[PDB]
Amino acid sequence: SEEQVAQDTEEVFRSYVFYRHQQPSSTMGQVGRQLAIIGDDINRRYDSEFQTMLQHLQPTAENAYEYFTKIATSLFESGINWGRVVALLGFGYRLALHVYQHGLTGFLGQVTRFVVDFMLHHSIARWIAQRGGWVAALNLGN
Amino acid sequence: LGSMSEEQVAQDTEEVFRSYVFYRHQQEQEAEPSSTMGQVGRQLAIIGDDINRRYDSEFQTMLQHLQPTAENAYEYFTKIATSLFESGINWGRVVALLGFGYRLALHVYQHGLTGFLGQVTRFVVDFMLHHSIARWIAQRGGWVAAL
Amino acid sequence: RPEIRIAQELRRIGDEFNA
Amino acid sequence: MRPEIRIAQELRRIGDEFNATYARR
Ligand SMILES: [Br-]
Ligand SMILES: [Br-]
Repeated sequence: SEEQVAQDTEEVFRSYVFYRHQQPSSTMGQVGRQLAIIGDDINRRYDSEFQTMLQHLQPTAENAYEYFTKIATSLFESGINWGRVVALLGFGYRLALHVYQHGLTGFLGQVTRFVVDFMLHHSIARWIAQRGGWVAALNLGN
Repeated sequence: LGSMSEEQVAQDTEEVFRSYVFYRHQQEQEAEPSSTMGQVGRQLAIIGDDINRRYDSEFQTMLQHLQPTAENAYEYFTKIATSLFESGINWGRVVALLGFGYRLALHVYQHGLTGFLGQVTRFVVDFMLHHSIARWIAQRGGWVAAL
Repeated sequence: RPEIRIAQELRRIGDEFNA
Repeated sequence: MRPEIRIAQELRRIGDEFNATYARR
């Protein structure tokens, strides 16, 4: 009984994100579309305040599950109802996009280290060093 | 006293590449300067943007067939850059390296979004399973009750 | 704590809707 | 061809083109 709900949760949540961002040939997909319409309306009034709390929480891809778990735990600790369940999806959608967007500078830093690591060991930095360093690049013209 | 070492170029590359990506992105945004290394990045970002508007379309297709994921991105970037400098090094090939690294980054980043959504989907499923949420929904008539 | 302030609002926004 | 080789072949072609006109003698 539970496992049936769990398996359906994947399909429902997928359609929820699919239509939330937009603002699906299945019965579960229609549930996601209905929830995405409601979730978008609630998101239009109280999103601004959560933008700040997400700034201080600073969720990264590493600790995202840890923070999502105890946050959702406190959400349903005093009871469960259809309203609180919908809010869980709204939070998961926002937590997903937030951690993804704010991780770009984090991903660029890793890519920056790949280039630096490459230039060190493949004589690229030495070649630049002999031409005067990076300041020499300013002489590229005509 | 002294000379430009390898490590000195390496440390500067971080600041140069950062400024390069910042101004490359800034120009792709509108199309929709303190330190000296930061200015080198801006000058290169100006050059890289012209080379991009001319040759970006072909690399969009070549990146599709390459299919770089977050896993093999480093692998593909390594051997691609190795073949780039195998026959020599010049400022032009260095400029091309930054342009490719920037595009390969954004490409792998954008196409990795659906992968991250799957992980969050497991977070939702994982929570509902063990925190009696699935038990509550199954007893309330299942997911069909939402309609 | 941030987690507390965040989850405390989801429950207020969840209960405010279902009512 | 393979994308790894075609990409590296084009970066090399584009870089050398840049060098031939903007790398002062
Ligand atoms: Br050469
Ligand atoms: Br190809």
